[PDB]
Amino acid sequence: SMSLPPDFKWGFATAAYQIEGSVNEDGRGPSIWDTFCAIPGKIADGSSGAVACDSYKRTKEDIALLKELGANSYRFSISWSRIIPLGGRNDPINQKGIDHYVKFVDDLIEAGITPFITLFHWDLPDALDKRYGGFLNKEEFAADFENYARIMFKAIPKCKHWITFNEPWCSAILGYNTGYFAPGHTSDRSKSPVGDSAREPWIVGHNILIAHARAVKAYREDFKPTQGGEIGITLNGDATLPWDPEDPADIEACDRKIEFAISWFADPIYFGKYPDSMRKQLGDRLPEFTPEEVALVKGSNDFYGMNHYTANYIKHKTGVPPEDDFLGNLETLFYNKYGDCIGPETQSFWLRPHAQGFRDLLNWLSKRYGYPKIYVTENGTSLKGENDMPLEQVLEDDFRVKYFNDYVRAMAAAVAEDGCNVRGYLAWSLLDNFEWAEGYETRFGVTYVDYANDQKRYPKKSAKSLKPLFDSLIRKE
Ligand SMILES: OC[C@H]1O[C@@H](O)[C@H](O)[C@@H](O)[C@@H]1O
Repeated sequence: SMSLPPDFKWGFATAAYQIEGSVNEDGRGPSIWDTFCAIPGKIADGSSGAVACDSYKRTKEDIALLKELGANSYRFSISWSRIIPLGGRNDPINQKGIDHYVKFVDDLIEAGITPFITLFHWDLPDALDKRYGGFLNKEEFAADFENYARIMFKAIPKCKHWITFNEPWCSAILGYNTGYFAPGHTSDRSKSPVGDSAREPWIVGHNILIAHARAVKAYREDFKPTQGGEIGITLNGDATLPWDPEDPADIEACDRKIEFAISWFADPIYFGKYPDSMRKQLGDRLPEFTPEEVALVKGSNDFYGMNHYTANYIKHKTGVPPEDDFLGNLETLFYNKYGDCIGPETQSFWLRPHAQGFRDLLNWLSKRYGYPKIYVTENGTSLKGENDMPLEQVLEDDFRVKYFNDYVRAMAAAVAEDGCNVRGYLAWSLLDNFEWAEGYETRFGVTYVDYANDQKRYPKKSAKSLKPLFDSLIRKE
């Protein structure tokens, strides 16, 4: 029923912009998020990644925290603009930036912690966006990304777990359909002077796939022979249930939703084509790969990186969807035809807990993609009103304890009962941190960070719950 293999990797996850602070220190150049946060109205509490958890200066304390919690693994990202402040292949490299991360990894390894390193977690160097529209220029972006990646592969050979992109769905849809995330492109001219919500998202997804696959080929050809290790992309995606369990169109739409959200990226990576359902709806707004691109992209995951948070009921729509539609001509809802609920609210409008969906989606993905090795690179939750609670109540985060309990056991059943090859689980997040367009109000941390008192760390009940939870699941031999 529930049991995990002895080598199982587990720990916590973070991202550079969300935690590091020191946004102008040691040569770092601006990212598209530094710029986006300077624009009134884009961040709900008017804040930015300035200061954040001050983790750039507190690596030693953060490592000691990981060790105190029992983690054997830690996922973090590299700020590209600390490595190449302007980002490009002909721009000057910042050795201080490199040395910071090389040392960090030496120190993690010395503490007995396996590093999982994300190259790109949304913080595109601003200059690349300004020069050529960043992801919108296929050849320029792929060349600059591959160059950046090779610098990191060469400098950090002790890392054996590399992630290219985090959640390209976010970068494409939220960055170029709705403008909710940097760089804020949308057709809506009351929010952005540039963008085309019907066309730019699909170009952005396409070109990220190309860049990913170049970085993977570089890793496999020039580094893996002598350094070993593995590389893949991390995709997010939520589970689906039919709004009307008797309606075959809703049942079909549960698959279609997942195809538009995840298979957009995974079908190219495993099969060398986009989902037929996407081709049908988007037609020539969805780019086509050339034969050379198909060969490059197909087979470009050593493992499947999975981020997962929630589930939705799916209600099919009829007729022709608007050109700005990205869901696949359907509606997502938290209540079904019979008034059944996904789960209670959290601080995030889009997140309700549903552990069964995690198990369901693990199965769906494993079946569609031939049982790849899966690392769960993010899973966790916010808690409604957490930012307003007194300390004693914040630390007693029973709701979050429960989220991890149910989601981790659901995953363990996916493994031991359903045969899914999950080999790691990284809790989002080690620390309360900057939650993008929501600012600091939305807390995902297993560790409370007191921003008013020098970002002092207090482990919550959840933080201490994970080690005994995994002790109950991971086989000794
Ligand atoms: O309507 C788009 C919404 O979709 C959700 O799944 C995203 O995570 C939100 O961050 C976003 O604003």
